[PDB]
Amino acid sequence: QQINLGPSSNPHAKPSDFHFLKVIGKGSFGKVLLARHKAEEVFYAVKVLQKKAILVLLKNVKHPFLVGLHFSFQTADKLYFVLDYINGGELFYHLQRERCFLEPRARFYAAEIASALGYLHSLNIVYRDLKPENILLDSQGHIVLTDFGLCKENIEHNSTTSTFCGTPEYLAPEVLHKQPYDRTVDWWCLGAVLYEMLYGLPPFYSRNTAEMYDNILNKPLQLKPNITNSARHLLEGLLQKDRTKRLGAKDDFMEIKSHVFFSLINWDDLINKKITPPFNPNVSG
Ligand SMILES: O=C(O)c1ccc(-c2c[nH]c3ncc(-c4ccccc4)cc23)cc1
Repeated sequence: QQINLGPSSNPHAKPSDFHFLKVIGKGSFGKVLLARHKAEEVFYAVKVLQKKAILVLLKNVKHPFLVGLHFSFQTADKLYFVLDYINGGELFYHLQRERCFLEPRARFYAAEIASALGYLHSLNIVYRDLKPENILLDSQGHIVLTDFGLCKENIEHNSTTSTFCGTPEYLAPEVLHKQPYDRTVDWWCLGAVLYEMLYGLPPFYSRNTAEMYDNILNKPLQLKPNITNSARHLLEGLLQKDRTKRLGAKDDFMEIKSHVFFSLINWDDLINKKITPPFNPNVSG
């Protein structure tokens, strides 16, 4: 009954190695807990998924902007995954406190997310459902995305939706049409994150969920005149409804990488964290 977890697997690790403090959060499946390793005396985030949710399950990818996986293990009923505890706060918590970001700062976060997505696509992996709840900052103020390689397609999601005030997600037109997830959905999500970073609300927003779905599919893009033309151009490109016309359809990350909005970004410097972040979270750990 032992599930194959991959190279990260730990035959020696048991739950009794961990002090479990509180519930950190919940994605689309399972739960995440704050845990202090009894012996090691350090803090981790342990995702715990129940075996009665699986209908190669884990394919971890290392990258400077993807949350690090330390090891994984299992019991009779549950699977456990030990991750870095990221204490710089959720990106959108900082956005909340500020209403919106200036473009240079928004650009920096968008660039880090873009590089991780572009890296993932090169290894033939698609993010699928990038959401604000997935976007954290580390102690230094660099972006950390919470996906660590779990196969979403093989795990049963818990996803009903409310008519008013749903879970914050960026559903692309093609996702609503329930068409295969490909690399161009990730670019729609990038554009939506960038849109929200600039305007303080997701694009096509409505209090009513159905209205929002309606707006995503049928309402033309609304770009108020408070951003530079390069920002406008990028958002017009990334938030195309037709994914065959969308920025990234023909050359993927190279189209975003070479876009005028990111002209001031040295992509080698960024990926290697040589650019001092535009904001320092008021903590260290
Ligand atoms: O798949 C998922 O739902 C998932 C997988 C990993 C995480 C996660 C890994 N490390 C973390 N560190 C901190 C926090 C955190 C701390 C305070 C407030 C909110 C989040 C979350 C994580 C989260 C979700």
